[PDB]
Amino acid sequence: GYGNQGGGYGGGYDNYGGGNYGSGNYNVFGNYNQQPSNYGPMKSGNFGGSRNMG
Amino acid sequence: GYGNQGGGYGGGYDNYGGGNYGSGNYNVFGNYNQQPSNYGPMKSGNFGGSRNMG
Amino acid sequence: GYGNQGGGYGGGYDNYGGGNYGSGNYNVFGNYNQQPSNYGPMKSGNFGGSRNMG
Amino acid sequence: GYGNQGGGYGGGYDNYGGGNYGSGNYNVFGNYNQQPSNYGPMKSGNFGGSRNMG
Amino acid sequence: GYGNQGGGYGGGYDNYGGGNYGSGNYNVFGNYNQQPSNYGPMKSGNFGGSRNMG
Amino acid sequence: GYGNQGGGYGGGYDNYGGGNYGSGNYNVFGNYNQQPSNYGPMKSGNFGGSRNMG
Amino acid sequence: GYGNQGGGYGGGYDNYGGGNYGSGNYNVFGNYNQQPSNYGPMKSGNFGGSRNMG
Amino acid sequence: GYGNQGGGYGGGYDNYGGGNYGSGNYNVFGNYNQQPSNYGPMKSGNFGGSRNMG
Amino acid sequence: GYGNQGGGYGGGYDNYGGGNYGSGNYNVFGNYNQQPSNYGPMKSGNFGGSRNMG
Amino acid sequence: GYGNQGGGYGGGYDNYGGGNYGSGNYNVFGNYNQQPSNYGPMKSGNFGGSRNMG
Repeated sequence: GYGNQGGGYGGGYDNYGGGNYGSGNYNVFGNYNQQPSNYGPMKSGNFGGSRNMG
Repeated sequence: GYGNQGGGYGGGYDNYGGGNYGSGNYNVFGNYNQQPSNYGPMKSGNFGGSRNMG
Repeated sequence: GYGNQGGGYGGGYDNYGGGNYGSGNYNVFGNYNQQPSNYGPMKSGNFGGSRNMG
Repeated sequence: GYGNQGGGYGGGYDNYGGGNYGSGNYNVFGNYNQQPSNYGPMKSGNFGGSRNMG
Repeated sequence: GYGNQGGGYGGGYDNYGGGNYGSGNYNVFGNYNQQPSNYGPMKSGNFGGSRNMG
Repeated sequence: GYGNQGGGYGGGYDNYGGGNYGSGNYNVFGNYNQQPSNYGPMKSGNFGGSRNMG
Repeated sequence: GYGNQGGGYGGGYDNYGGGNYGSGNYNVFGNYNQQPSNYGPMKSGNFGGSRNMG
Repeated sequence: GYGNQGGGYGGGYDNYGGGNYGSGNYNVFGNYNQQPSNYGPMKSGNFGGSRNMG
Repeated sequence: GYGNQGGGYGGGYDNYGGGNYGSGNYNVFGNYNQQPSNYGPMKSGNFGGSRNMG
Repeated sequence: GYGNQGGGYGGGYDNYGGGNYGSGNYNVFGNYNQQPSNYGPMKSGNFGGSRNMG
């Protein structure tokens, strides 16, 4: 792994979004159980005209 | 793995979106169980006219 | 792992969003249990015209 | 791990957001239990036109 | 681990947000128990046009 | 409607089971909704050698 | 409506089970909602060798 | 409506079980809501060798 | 409505179980709300060899 | 409404169980609210060999 050299803008190894959302659970249930899960909107990156050049 | 050299804009190894959404679960259920899951909208990247050049 | 060299903007290894959201749980339930979970909107990155150049 | 060299802006290994949100729990329940969890909006990064250049 | 060298702005290894929010709990319950948890909005980073250049 | 007259056992207008199980709902949903329903075993009547004569 | 007259056992208008289980709901939802419902076992009547004669 | 006249046992208009279990709700939800409901076992009537004759 | 006349046992208009369990609610929610409800076992009637004759 | 006349046991209009359990609520919520409710076991009637005859 070696980073960027150069560029008109700043080259970066930017991690915007990632990870585990409701993963790797170990559930052992008996009879009448309830387990709901809501994961809201994910916005990862550049929004609203960001990282713009003049 | 070697990064970008150059460019008019900044070359980068940008990770915008990724990961595990409701994966790798181990579920053992008995009889009358309920397990709902909602994953909201995923927006990964550049939006709203971002990373634009003048 | 080696960082960026140079760029018109500041090249960085910026981690904006990540992690575990409701992951790796060990749940052992009996009969009539309830376990809801809400994860609100995730905004990771640059918003509102940020990191702009003049 | 080696940091950035240079850039038009300050290259940094900035960690904006991360961590464990409701992860790694060990729950053993009997009969009629209730365990809700709400995680509010997550804003990680640069907002409101921040880190801008003149 | 080696810090940044230089930049137009101050390169730093700034940790804005992180940690464990409701993680690693060991819960053993019997019959009719209740355990709700609310985690408010998380704002980590630069807001309100901060870290701007003249 | 007139009840029974007589019998070796007691004649009765016994209602053992009945009613509405998940009926007459008015549901108006938008986009990504979830609504599961489990109705457990129904036992209506005489069980375990009941209402027996000597 | 007139009750029973007579019998070897007591004639009765016994209502053992009935009613509305999750009926007549008016639900108006938007986007990502979750509404599970579990109704446990229903036992209505005479069990365990009850109402027996000698 | 007229009650029973007579019988070897006591004729009665016994109501053992009934009513509304999670019925007639008016729910107006927006976006990411959760509403689980568990109704435990219903036992209505005569159990364990009750109302027996010698 | 007229009560029982007579019987070997006491004829009665005994109401053992009834009523509204989580019914007739008016819920107006916005965004990320949680409302669980557990109703325990219902035992209505005669149990354990009750109302027996010698 | 007229009560019982006679019987081997005492005829009565005994109300053992009834009422409203979590009914008729008016809830107006905003954003991230939590409202759990547990209703324990209901035992209404005659238990443990009660109202027996010699």
